[PDB]
Amino acid sequence: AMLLYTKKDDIYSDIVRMILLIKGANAKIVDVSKEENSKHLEELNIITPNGNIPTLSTDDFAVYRLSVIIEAIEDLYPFPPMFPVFPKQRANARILLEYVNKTFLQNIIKLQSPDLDEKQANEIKMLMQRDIISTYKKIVSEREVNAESNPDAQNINVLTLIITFVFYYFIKLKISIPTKDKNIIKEIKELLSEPNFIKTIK
Amino acid sequence: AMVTLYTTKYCPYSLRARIALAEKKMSTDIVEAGDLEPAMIKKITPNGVFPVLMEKDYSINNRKALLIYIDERFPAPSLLPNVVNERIKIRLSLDKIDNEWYPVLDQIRKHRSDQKMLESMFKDLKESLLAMEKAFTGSEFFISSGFTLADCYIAALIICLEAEGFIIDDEYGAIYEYKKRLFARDSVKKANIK
Ligand code: PRO
Repeated sequence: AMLLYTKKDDIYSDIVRMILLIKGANAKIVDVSKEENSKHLEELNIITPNGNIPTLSTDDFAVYRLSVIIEAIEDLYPFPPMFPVFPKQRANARILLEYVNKTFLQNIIKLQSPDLDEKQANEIKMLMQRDIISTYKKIVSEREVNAESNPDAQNINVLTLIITFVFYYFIKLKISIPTKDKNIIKEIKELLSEPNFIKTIK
Repeated sequence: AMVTLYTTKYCPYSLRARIALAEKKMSTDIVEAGDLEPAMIKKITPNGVFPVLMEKDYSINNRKALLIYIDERFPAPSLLPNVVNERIKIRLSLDKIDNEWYPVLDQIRKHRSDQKMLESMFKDLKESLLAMEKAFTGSEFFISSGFTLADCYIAALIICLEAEGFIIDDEYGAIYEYKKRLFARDSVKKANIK
């Protein structure tokens, strides 16, 4: 009964599709940008205020903001756990997720606007390059903290997942990752080579 | 005594945190900032953001994460619905209240010196409430069987809107009854006295 409204080359859509894939869920993915699914596009603007993409809809609800969708998916599919196990770590994961969304995710979306000035697009790219490596190191540290608190547990580190798509769209948008650290480069290549990620980008 | 919440007067994020902590019956004690020195204030929260909940060496002041942390740190009684589908809609409502309704309070505070701009802001806020009067019919609390975090968000928003001069009275219907029910509750009115 679960439906996911999707747009091609939308980084939010690709994140959610990889999350639904890991939780073993089976939702109907509807690329709303395609003309064949235009009947679903009409349905989307009815159940959402702005035809929000992406949107997770069932017979009971329709939710559309990334933090809400991730929280909702965690309620519908408890396995494997989405967030860390302890409340301070879970709160830290939500604060960091709010930051990654504000500085990277919705700026990746802004760069897909067609009426952007050259200087405007370059400032958006340069500002993300400025913080990408620093952000990646916080995510690795916060992931090593949670592994220390629970070695037996195996949760899907959602921030490591989201940062994989930041790197993927960095590559898609020809934005260079500013680091000569051969270890960081080794890890980014390994992030992009996770089988669940490869299956998501077809 | 174990946990401490540092608050600011007339702050809805501080009010909704006191309502939530009271609903938890936690042994935390409230400490009103402003009564403390900048040497202490700059040590409680480095960026001077209130409210601040701290215990041991942890300290959280993130606005969108505080009450969710409160409900998970002190689990009983739960402040989210038990049914999955109701809880998903409450989470979306919380995001809509923080992003689309709290800024209305923020702009009313910033331009409260301009009377003419204030009268129009109060007028648009009345029309917004009266439009969704149907959503407040047939439920003791906000679209749920029991008291949730949304009722905490809304209570602190009404308390602060009341202080700014915006009153919810007889004319709002089911909204007004919900407000009367909301303020009848012990945790809300314990934080509403001033
Ligand atoms: O920030 C968010 O979560 C929403 C998702 C789509 C674009 N903005």
